[PDB]
Amino acid sequence: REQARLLKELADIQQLGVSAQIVGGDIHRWRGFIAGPLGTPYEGGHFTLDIVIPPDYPYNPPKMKFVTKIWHPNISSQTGAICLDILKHEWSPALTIRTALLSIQAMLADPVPTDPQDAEVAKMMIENHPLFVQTAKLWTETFAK
Amino acid sequence: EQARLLKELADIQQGVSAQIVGGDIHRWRGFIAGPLGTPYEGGHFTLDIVIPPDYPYNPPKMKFVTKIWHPNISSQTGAICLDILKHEWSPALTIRTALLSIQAMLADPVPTDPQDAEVAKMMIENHPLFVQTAKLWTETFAK
Repeated sequence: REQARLLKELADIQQLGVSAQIVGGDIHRWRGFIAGPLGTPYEGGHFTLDIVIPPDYPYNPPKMKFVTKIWHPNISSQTGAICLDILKHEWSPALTIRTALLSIQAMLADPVPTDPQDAEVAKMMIENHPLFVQTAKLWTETFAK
Repeated sequence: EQARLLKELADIQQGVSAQIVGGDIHRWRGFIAGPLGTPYEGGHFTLDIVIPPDYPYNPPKMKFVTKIWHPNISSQTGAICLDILKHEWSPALTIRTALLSIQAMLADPVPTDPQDAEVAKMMIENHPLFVQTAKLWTETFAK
């Protein structure tokens, strides 16, 4: 019943940007894939996420982090860690892993210096925004391509 | 706040639909087609939608205006009790997804946790009477 939900999520993700695979035969461990949105420094990039689905999913949210190196104020440049409202206080069992991936993809299209996971990336984006964009595009070409 | 509702309303209009009732953008009329292969097939159901001051943090309130015979909807008042509109609400959901969820509930009634005891009793003990009745009410109120 827990497995049935996770399998159908996987199927709908494929039937529908974003995608996902299970890892090592475990339906509680997935890899997410997200395309850099068009008109961002991430355009043309392909970003891999690690997805740990907790035992009491869907009541508890999945844990997601970037595996692919990315330069973004809301993603740790060092560890890939993120802090998304939808994976936190805005989570509900009515949502899906897909809506989380889409929401991460939207976050790539709308960087927020103001409330950041990476201090240094945020610092640069304030001091020198055109450099931030140059860095993000080079990181995309280098690590996501 | 207004911009969120105006965007949701547009997207909905661009199955299920809604429209503003008069001039209050916090009050909508919702519309749901009865699903195929169910007693509600061919029906058009109207809902009342009250969007509270503090939406999207507080869920919409919804009830059926159209009379309907369904164990999870009051036959008398049209009251519903949908998880998505309660403990499963999130600002990341939309009014459209609540409409879609209510539509799903039409395709899959749950007599074992009911909103109408009289309807759930009939569904349990006299299922063909339930289907017959639910279809008669679709024909009477929803067509």
